[PDB]
Amino acid sequence: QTIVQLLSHMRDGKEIREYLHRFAVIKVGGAVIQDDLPGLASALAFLQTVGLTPVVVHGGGPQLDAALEAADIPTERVDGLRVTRDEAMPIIRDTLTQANLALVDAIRDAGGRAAAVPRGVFEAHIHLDLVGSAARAGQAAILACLGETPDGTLVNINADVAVRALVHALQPYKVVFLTGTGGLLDEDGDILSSINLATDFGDLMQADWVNGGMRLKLEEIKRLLDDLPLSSSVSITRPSELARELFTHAGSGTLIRRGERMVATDDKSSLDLGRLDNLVKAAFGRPAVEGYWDRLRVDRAFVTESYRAAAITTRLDGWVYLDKFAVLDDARGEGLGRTVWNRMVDYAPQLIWRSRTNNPVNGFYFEECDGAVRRDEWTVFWRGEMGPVEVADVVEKAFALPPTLEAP
Amino acid sequence: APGVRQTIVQLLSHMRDGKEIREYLHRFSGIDQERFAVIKVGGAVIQDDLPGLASALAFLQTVGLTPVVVHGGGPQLDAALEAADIPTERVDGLRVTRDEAMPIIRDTLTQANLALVDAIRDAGGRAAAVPRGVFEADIVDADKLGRVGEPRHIHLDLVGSAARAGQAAILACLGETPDGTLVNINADVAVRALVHALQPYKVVFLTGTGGLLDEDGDILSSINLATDFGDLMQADWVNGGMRLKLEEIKRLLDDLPLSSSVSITRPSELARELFTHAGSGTLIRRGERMVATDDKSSLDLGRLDNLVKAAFGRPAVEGYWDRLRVDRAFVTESYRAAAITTRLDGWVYLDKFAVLDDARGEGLGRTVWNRMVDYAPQLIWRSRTNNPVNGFYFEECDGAVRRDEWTVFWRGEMGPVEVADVVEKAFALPPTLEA
Amino acid sequence: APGVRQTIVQLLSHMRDGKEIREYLHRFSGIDQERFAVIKVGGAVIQDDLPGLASALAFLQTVGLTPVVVHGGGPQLDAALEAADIPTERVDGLRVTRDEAMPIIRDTLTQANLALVDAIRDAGGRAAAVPRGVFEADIVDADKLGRVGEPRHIHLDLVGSAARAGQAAILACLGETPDGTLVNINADVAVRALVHALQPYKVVFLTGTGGLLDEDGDILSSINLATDFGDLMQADWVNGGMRLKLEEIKRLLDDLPLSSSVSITRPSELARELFTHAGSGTLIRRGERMVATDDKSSLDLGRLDNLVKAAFGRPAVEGYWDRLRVDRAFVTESYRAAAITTRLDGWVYLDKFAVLDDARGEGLGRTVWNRMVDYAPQLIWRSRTNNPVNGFYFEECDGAVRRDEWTVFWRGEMGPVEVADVVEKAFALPPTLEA
Amino acid sequence: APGVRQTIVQLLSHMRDGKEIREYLHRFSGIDQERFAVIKVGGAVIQDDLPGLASALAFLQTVGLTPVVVHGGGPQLDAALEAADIPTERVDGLRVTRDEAMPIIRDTLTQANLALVDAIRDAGGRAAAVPRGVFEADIVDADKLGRVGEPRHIHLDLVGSAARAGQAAILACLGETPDGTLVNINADVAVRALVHALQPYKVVFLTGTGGLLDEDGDILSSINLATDFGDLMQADWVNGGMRLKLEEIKRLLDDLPLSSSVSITRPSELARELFTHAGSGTLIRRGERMVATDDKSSLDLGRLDNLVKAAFGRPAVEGYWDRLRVDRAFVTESYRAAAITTRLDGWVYLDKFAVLDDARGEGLGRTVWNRMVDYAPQLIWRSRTNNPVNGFYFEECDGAVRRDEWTVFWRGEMGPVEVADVVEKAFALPPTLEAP
Ligand SMILES: CC(C)(COP(=O)(O)OP(=O)(O)OC[C@H]1O[C@@H](n2cnc3c(N)ncnc32)[C@H](O)[C@@H]1OP(=O)(O)O)[C@@H](O)C(=O)NCCC(=O)NCCS
Repeated sequence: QTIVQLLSHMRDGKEIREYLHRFAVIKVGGAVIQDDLPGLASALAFLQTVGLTPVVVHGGGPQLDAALEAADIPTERVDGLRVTRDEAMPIIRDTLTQANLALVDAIRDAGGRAAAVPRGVFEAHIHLDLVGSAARAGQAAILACLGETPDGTLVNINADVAVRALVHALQPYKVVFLTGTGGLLDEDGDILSSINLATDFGDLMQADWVNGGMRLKLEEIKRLLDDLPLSSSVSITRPSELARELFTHAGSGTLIRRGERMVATDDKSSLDLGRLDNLVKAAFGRPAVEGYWDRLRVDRAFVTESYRAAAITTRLDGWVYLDKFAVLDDARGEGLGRTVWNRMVDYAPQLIWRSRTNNPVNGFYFEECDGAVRRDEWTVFWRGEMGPVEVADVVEKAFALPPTLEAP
Repeated sequence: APGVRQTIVQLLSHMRDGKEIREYLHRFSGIDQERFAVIKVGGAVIQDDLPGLASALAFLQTVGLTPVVVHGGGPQLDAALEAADIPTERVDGLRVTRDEAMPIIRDTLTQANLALVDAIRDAGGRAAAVPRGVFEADIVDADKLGRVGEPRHIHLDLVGSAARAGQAAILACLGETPDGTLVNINADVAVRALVHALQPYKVVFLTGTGGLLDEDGDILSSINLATDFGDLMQADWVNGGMRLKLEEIKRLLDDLPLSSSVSITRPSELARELFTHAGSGTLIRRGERMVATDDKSSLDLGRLDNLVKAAFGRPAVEGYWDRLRVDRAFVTESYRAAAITTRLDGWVYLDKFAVLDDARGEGLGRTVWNRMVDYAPQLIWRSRTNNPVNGFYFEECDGAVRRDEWTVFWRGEMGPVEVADVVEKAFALPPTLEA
Repeated sequence: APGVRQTIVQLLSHMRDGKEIREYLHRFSGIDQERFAVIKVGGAVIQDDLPGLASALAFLQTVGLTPVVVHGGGPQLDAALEAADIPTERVDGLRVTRDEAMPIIRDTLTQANLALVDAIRDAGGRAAAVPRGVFEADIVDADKLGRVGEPRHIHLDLVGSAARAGQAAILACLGETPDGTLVNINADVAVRALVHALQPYKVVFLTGTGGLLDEDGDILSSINLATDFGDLMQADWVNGGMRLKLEEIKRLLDDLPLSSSVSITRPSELARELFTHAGSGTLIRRGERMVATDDKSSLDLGRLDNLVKAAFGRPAVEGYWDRLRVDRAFVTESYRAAAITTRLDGWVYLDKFAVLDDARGEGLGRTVWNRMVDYAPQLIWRSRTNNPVNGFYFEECDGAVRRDEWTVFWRGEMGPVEVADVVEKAFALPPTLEA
Repeated sequence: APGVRQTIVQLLSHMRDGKEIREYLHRFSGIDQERFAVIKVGGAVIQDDLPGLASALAFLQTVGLTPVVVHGGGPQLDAALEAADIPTERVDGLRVTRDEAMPIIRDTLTQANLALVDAIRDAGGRAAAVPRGVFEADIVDADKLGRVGEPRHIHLDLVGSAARAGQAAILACLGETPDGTLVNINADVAVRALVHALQPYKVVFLTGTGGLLDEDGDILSSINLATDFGDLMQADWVNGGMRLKLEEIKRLLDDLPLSSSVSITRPSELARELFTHAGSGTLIRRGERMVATDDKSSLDLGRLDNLVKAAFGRPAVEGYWDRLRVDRAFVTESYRAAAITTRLDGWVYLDKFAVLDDARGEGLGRTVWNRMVDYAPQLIWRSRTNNPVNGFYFEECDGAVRRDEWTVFWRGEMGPVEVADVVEKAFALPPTLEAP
């Protein structure tokens, strides 16, 4: 399993290489245990080989409400969320217990290791003993949504509350809701890929199209993400997408983060220049030249709370010019580089910049530019529309700008 | 998976007991999944010898077997329960358990469960925590014994699940009523019920003491219930507690096929008890009746002749059986062990003691030998110096004269000058076997 | 093994540069018996970059592959020698070993050999020391050269005793005359023989200089002998020192099937170089010839159209090949790579560039692309904004403009003013492929 | 290593011989794995029982023990030389191998080398081929003997490389001069050189007849050289071939630490030889000198009292050593084995036989006991009934009478009337050690 020095060659797995060299709570919408046991199983098995310890929470599918509403015991939603009855425990018990063991077997029959924990975790307060027991043997802990009081009586508990408590106690890296409808929908009703809570939670709540169902579905996901490190994330895909949505570039599911406060200012004195200076020296090979910060004339500075990512804009013959874009390695891990770049370009639809031709960020610049002139040491990029005449001239000035860092 | 199996194979086949062990393993393969062995172990063992316990169990499972383990936690919940200021009431049963005690009982038995699972994995084994989900019980006692339960059904689902994954199933004695209510099961009935649902080949009680003791304070090697059980209950020497364990083991064995057995040892001895004929600890079987007679005509001589031929290698000399006189014959019902006496100048003389390896290991050789010496308090016999059985005879003898080829033993406390002449006679006897 | 394969294939089971690695891992399970790879390593690369060398070498193991490694003396044989006596040199190179200079060679090659074998093991791999017993040599006029030998036979017994063991044969250039007399053999003479006997699919040279530089001074990523050799020998900026290595390399590759290749890079990049189409370092192959013509009557339009359809997921629209007015067409003689150029308002215009991945992997796309841009120092062209070749195109462009669907590129000394219009005509040209 | 070392031990713990094997492992758990054993295999064995040889070696290797194996393809080479011809010359004391015979001594040895390496791998073991590089040698008598060498230096680099990786180093007796001249090494001078260099714990000689023989034709189970060597060397029955082996084995052992030992055995019995204190082989130690004396004042009684306290669990009753009247005393230099004889109504009566467990396993209990019974052909003694040394006592007696607390044994030609008498007396004797 020494699969870590083998991938220090490729593309995006270097960020899985700096967490594989440094786990995942899954809520399963029960409407999918009956559905695709084998595929949901293939997912959790794969999840382990890439060093995530699945801790799965499952309820009943419609298969349980229908077994109930056919025994003449309609549970209904109890005008709360769920789980109301007395005559129902035997059925709930056995419908959950069979489903639980079904999964433990499937995961194994898809290569992964597992552990049936039908009972003894949730109270009515978490006992993680059986969980850690499984984690300690590299086992997926499949947990049924069956709970008990202190004295031992069986009570049915709410998956949402069990998930919360479990996420609080474990501090998982990743939280995953597997649903049949894999992703939140935007305004058009398309698949809303990325939510940055603390840089778009305020808009989202006020937003008209955000019905009360998502309105508090998100207020909850926030409570989860708030109770975790910033490195954590809540994915929302579905079984047959899990792989692509956990670290890689595709994931046709939603990816909520907590994100951090963003500084956008035009006042150089409001910025910690030494923190920025360390950010640049750490992000690039070498440090800023002597007097660089002293001489700097800020147009806009975009700097995330933790000073691990920043874009400093200046003015070049009136054209917005990007003077500095610096992201620490383990903050590109949490999307900060992107949050900063995005906010910056929202500000500057027309933008000029340059990069040393052998800089590794160039692919990204090329991806992002609307035009580019290449030369032996330097490439100038732009976005926004403009005339051959204009750009020619501003591109000439950009190439003539004196270096802002020393060394190779 | 590849390194383990393979290297245990071309392993032990170079070890001392390796042959004997492969042979027990290969046979024990009446797998039916979790039909190998139910092992009871008290909490006092999980508390006083956890490394040892775990190792012994880990060994079984790395050698092919899949023990289902059931554990108590007496010392554990005596401590944890006094610490939480809750008194115990041993009313007409073994202890009432009121609502206030449950949380403690649940957590203490769950802790101990996990400890034992974890320890097994640390020993290199594979083990599943199953503190709940197997015993469904009725709560028949509510006012009288609180929350104690009688196992009404055994759900083996989790046991079967673990076994398939090749894990030892570690079960605690917590049950669930039919409505989901948590319940305390006493370890005796819990074991009875599991043993009845699994019908295992082997039941094993792991104790710190490691065996039942005879009248002399020695470990009683084996018990043949078909012959020894009456005697053992109507015996003044057998303490009240051992009487109970005896009647309980009887109860268990009665509800199993004839091929099953109970063993009683300590963890450190578990392997030698399971995989040697020798054993170590007490072995208990339902067993077979045994015939004592003075009449040769009521004996199956071709059946015996086969026993004698297989026990020693070479056969009986021609005319041996139609000429044999016969003072007394003691023959186990299956003809796999027999003692035949004749008379030597007036003395009782053991002319044949023949036991097949498997019967030796079941303890029928012992059984035949004991009923024989009860008959013949004074006894003469001989044996080749090569006979590996000589160690046993020496333990059993009251005297011995060794020679290059033969060794005369005698039993019964007469003196050297009194047997001197019958010893000379026994030496001069003709071989009763060819080769 | 069961904890190695399917996890490395399951990572590649659906990703990026993993459609092509899983492709290389499959080809590479072809004749594992050690016709896989001879890997020559400079004497120096085992002082400077020993841990990186090891880990590179070990990765190949964890992935199935069993390279035969040959190592030199270099900085070792120099220092350790002169610390006693004055060395000399008579033959073209082949140092010289008087006779009493041998004992040092043996122990020093052995040291380095074991040092390498240990370092690989420490890094997680499997290596066998084969400091001797593979090269059988002849003495070359003793009185002038001493104890330096020419390979007469190659014994592969100890090399297959690793191939069978899954370890990586680490070979020292030590030999023995037909009468056991230890002898010194020369590095790449020894490689020549090893390659001749094993006929590797791959022959890799490791150096601190991660490859071969070109006119500008970049790592020249590939050499197609059929079309590049003369060009490179008759070359100016190819210093005589580079010419030794091409002669040698051509030599080795002529003694190999057309599917083989040489690879000269740095240990850190060896994997990129072996398991990706783009590699990382200098790849050399015997290759294959190509046509450069401006007559459209001389091309197989049927063949080009099947390659375009195989290169992109779609075929040219009806009547394209009909009305195509070639300026220049550059076609590799297998037709697995091609560049076709038309004339756009007086500009040279790259109209089609098509390479099957196979040909991409083996440097034929580069060959075709280079002659083309040498013919057209000033080119215009476009590509779909989401085409992976855009990476290559950017590395090769002097300027670009990107809209949502198309991207226009150019080479040459033009600024945005001189090309503004033709770029605009290029964005407006019609598709030449189906949906 | 620590990862596999744990599991292998857990298994072995619950084996009958788990203890001793566990103990070899811990001994060699670190960075001297090649100092476990040098194993010499006779030419025959590779010819006849290759498959068993291989399985033996592969057993040791599977438990974590890396032998350093040396072979000299004897018989199969003899024939190979009868093949190409020119085979005879045995001038001095060794064979003489001329320039003509070399190219094929090589190929034969180098060949068996691979077969053995490959058998071990097949049998589930791990093994490195080391046919050349280790033995450096000065060429002996250029003329009279030819291309033969006396080892001058031992290069252990390759061996350590093998050990370090957990492979058994398989070494052929091919030498080479400092001027790189391949040469033929004598197999026994080869082992001596290697043993000197590695300072192994075990030196094993695998043979097909596996085990040395005594006068009566029985396997000679152990030799304690400090006390046995001289006798063995002057005994009529000890022949010339065997005398030669003892001479050589004594040299090996005089140059190793005290804890080292030589085993001579059959491949099929290797495990039982190293890991039990049984086995069909002969065990040989440098051993321990031993007094036999009638002189109580020449003995360290304090030490004997401590021997007695460890052997049995209690010290002698007050006044025992003061009162003692020694008939004859056999005490081993280290006081870990002792037999003390007294006089019982004139009969020789063994009053003490005390042997610590380690001494027993070294064969010192046998050294003392055998010397003692040589001196007292007629002997009476007693022993508590629950004494585990009783099985051995029975194996040694000519008769025995058993009672509840005690059992009286005797050896010697003795009439019923006699025995009865002295036996009655021995049962009556008072206990010599304070009670349990
Ligand atoms: C900017 C220039 C390169 C031309 O392009 P353009 O017409 O301005 O179009 P743009 O590139 O500005 O707009 C598209 C771009 O922004 C983005 N974009 C537009 N809508 C988007 C959306 N809904 N979601 C995500 N990205 C979007 C794209 O990602 C794209 O660039 P990309 O291909 O690198 O991904 C220009 O420098 C040029 O030379 N034009 C000259 C003007 C003229 O009229 N010339 C005629 C002769 S004088």
